[PDB]
Amino acid sequence: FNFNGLTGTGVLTESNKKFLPFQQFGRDIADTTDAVRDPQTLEILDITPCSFGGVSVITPGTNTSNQVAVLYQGVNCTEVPSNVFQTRAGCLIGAEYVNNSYECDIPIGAGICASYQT
Amino acid sequence: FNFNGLTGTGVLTESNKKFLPFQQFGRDIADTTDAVRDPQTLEILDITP
Amino acid sequence: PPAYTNSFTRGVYYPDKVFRSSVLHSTQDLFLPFFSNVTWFHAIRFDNPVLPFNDGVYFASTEKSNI
Amino acid sequence: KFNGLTVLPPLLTDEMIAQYTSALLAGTI
Amino acid sequence: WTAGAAAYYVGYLQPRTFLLKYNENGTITDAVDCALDPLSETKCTLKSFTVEKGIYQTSNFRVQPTESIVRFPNITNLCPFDEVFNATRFASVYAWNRKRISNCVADYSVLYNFAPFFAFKCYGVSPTKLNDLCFTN
Amino acid sequence: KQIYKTPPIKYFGGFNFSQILPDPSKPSKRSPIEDLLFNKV
Amino acid sequence: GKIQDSLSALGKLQDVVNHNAQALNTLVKQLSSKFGAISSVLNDILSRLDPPEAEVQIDRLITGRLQSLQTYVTQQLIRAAEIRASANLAATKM
Amino acid sequence: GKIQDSLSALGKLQDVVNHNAQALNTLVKQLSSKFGAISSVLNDILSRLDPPEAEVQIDRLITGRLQSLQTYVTQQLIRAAEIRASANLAATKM
Amino acid sequence: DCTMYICGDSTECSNLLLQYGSFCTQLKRALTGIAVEQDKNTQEVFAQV
Ligand SMILES: *[C@@H]1O[C@H](CO)[C@@H](O[C@@H]2O[C@H](CO)[C@@H](O)[C@H](O)[C@H]2NC(C)=O)[C@H](O)[C@H]1NC(C)=O
Ligand SMILES: *[C@@H]1O[C@H](CO)[C@@H](O[C@@H]2O[C@H](CO)[C@@H](O)[C@H](O)[C@H]2NC(C)=O)[C@H](O)[C@H]1NC(C)=O
Ligand SMILES: *[C@@H]1O[C@H](CO)[C@@H](O[C@@H]2O[C@H](CO)[C@@H](O)[C@H](O)[C@H]2NC(C)=O)[C@H](O)[C@H]1NC(C)=O
Ligand SMILES: *[C@@H]1O[C@H](CO)[C@@H](O[C@@H]2O[C@H](CO)[C@@H](O)[C@H](O)[C@H]2NC(C)=O)[C@H](O)[C@H]1NC(C)=O
Ligand SMILES: *[C@@H]1O[C@H](CO)[C@@H](O)[C@H](O)[C@H]1NC(C)=O
Ligand SMILES: *[C@@H]1O[C@H](CO)[C@@H](O)[C@H](O)[C@H]1NC(C)=O
Ligand SMILES: *[C@@H]1O[C@H](CO)[C@@H](O)[C@H](O)[C@H]1NC(C)=O
Ligand SMILES: *[C@@H]1O[C@H](CO)[C@@H](O)[C@H](O)[C@H]1NC(C)=O
Ligand SMILES: *[C@@H]1O[C@H](CO)[C@@H](O)[C@H](O)[C@H]1NC(C)=O
Repeated sequence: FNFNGLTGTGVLTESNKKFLPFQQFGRDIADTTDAVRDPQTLEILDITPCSFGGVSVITPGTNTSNQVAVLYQGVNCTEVPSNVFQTRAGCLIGAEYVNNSYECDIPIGAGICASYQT
Repeated sequence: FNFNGLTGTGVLTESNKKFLPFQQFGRDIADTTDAVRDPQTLEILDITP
Repeated sequence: PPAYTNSFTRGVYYPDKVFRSSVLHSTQDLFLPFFSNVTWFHAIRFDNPVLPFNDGVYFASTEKSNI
Repeated sequence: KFNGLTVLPPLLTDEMIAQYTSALLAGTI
Repeated sequence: WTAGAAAYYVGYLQPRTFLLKYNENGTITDAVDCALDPLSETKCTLKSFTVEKGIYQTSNFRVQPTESIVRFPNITNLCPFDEVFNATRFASVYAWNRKRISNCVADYSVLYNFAPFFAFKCYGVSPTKLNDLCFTN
Repeated sequence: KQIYKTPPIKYFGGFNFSQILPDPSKPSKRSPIEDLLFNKV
Repeated sequence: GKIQDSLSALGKLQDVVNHNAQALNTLVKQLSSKFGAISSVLNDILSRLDPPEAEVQIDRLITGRLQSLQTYVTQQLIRAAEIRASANLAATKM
Repeated sequence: GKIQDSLSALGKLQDVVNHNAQALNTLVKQLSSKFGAISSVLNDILSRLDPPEAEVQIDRLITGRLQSLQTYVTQQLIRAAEIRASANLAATKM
Repeated sequence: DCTMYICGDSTECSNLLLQYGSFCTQLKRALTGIAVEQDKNTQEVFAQV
């Protein structure tokens, strides 16, 4: 998007902020633009960030297997692009979540683990 | 010494490495030149500090 | 009509004229990507096309004659 | 969240820590 | 006229990161493409060929701008640049002519169609990227 | 302060400490377990 | 029973939260520092300036922000040694 | 007697070796960086450039590599405090 | 994220950042090193049963 000079990237959504007739855009704490006013229609729109985070690969070692599962940290499983499991720590893909319990093997975070169980 | 562009200092000694006919010089782990091939005589020489 | 072929691990070339011993070196250059779709032309009736270049060309051929 | 900054979750939840503490209490008493 | 049976395979090179493995004699025996799936990307991140068990914070990610809008000014006249570029008489340098430009749509196509241009030096901008910025005054 | 030595007999009421005392048949005079410890790093 | 009255103290736990929050708030704020650059935002420069000129500008903004990351990581290592020494004391008392 | 079987563990000792080897391998590799200069070799600069401009290019490389040494020495001091704390624990147990 | 903190979205920047040696990767590694120890700290205090 570009709003009369403001160049950026993000998702545009209906806002609930109220600008003073002379203001064009707003910024949040830490001084980053978080709302704009459309020059043509004069409506206030929020700008939310395009999802991100690190990507890590979980591997048992090529001398055990070549399978792998991937956890996208605090990414919803609907905004990533079998076994898909949503946890409070992110989106876990490639492992099935069970209700049993074993000893930690490969820590995944927040109480969850994984291993090459048959 | 200067070996066709490679500028440096050191002692030249007979090597026991084998370069592939298209390679001029070699580097060691940590990315430093450790062997060259003499452009004129085509012999591989180690460079020690 | 086109006809494709999976190139598994092909077109890996020596990036520079530097000898290296038992060393895993990480380079970044123009390479043909792994497990890709190369195009399998015949040109034999006689129809050879004028192809683009765009960044290099990997060109394989299997011919016992000299054509 | 910020411009490339992220906070990772702990491996142990606070429920699991509470279970270690109750085990120490039950063992001792 | 008459030929045999030709066949050739054509593929195109792309800018990629590889991890090549040179053995003792300086030959390449194996390579890993650091953008294929996930285990070869992990092996190229670690700079190793053996990956022990655990999460390996490999790459990163971030969805991509789908389309692209451009809400701009309303329209307006044109701010006539030919008032300042085609006046019959220019004032001398001790009392130099000044003009403020009001709001308009500023086509710089004109102002290019004038002369062989002995000097054309922008400083805070570049003339190839002049038709996208929007200055206030 | 001082460098202590064990007596030649080396028989302490049964307890057998040969795996932690030096091996006289070695140039280094390490113990059997110390030889493993320097072979892993 | 009197222990609850003394609670309804934990300043040592709030200080850990504060120190990290302050380093993350400072790290983000250091991006609005021209550091000696026409603009303090990247795209503007890399999009209102040629391709060989913007070089100098962005090169000026990279060294400054790279120094910011070195400051941040060095302090996290020094501060993590202090919480580690505290965790060792807590484990020993346990 | 079972102790040998469990050995034939020492990862804490290998980590000390690894951390120093990695800092020495990185310190050397940081010499092949241009830091935004025309070249990365202080002789090649002169060979293809006049002094007035060569002093600037060499000063950039000097600043970059001097920053490398400051990073190296700061980390050795922070890491030496950790091995010192470990040596104090080992002496106390002794 | 070293690349997203410094450059930020821009792609002309990424080729320039690759100049500054590995100053970037070292940073990431140190930060993650502070990540593995923080979970071990907790296990040593509480997981004694
Ligand atoms: C920009 O110009 C347009 C006309 O080209 C103005 O347009 C109309 O806006 C009203 C208000 O929403 C609509 O009800 C009409 O349907 C629009 N006309 C057409 C033909 O679609 C617009 O208001 C101007 N905006 C500004 C900021 O100047
Ligand atoms: C470059 O020219 C020199 C000429 O001196 C070559 O050196 C001679 O090579 C022959 C062939 O092996 C030897 O028999 C002579 O003894 C060499 N001369 C001396 C003085 O030693 C040299 O081989 C040439 N290099 C290449 C790559 O062609
Ligand atoms: C600059 O001014 C001159 C005259 O003021 C313009 O010349 C006129 O051009 C139109 C169309 O080409 C003709 O119909 C007139 O007869 C011309 N006038 C004269 C006196 O010759 C010229 O077009 C202007 N240039 C620009 C770029 O605005
Ligand atoms: C102390 O223990 C060692 C073994 O750890 C004994 O030495 C072994 O004795 C057996 C017979 O009991 C022999 O078969 C082995 O060859 C011996 N090993 C070596 C390295 O010599 C030793 O005899 C024990 N000492 C006493 C006093 O019982
Ligand atoms: C690794 O592979 C070797 C054979 O090459 C095998 O002997 C060994 O058990 C393997 N290690 C593991 C952990 O599977
Ligand atoms: C992901 O989005 C769906 C709605 O599309 C929602 O139901 C779900 O709770 C979300 N998951 C998380 C972890 O927020
Ligand atoms: C695990 O148990 C919960 C109830 O505690 C249940 O809702 C859930 O479906 C169970 N999960 C599976 C995979 O069976
Ligand atoms: C090659 O082509 C086939 C069919 O056109 C397609 O299914 C396959 O995904 C292609 N390979 C790649 C690597 O895209
Ligand atoms: C290539 O390496 C092998 C060992 O892998 C060795 O036996 C052989 O002699 C080498 N070839 C040359 C020409 O040195």
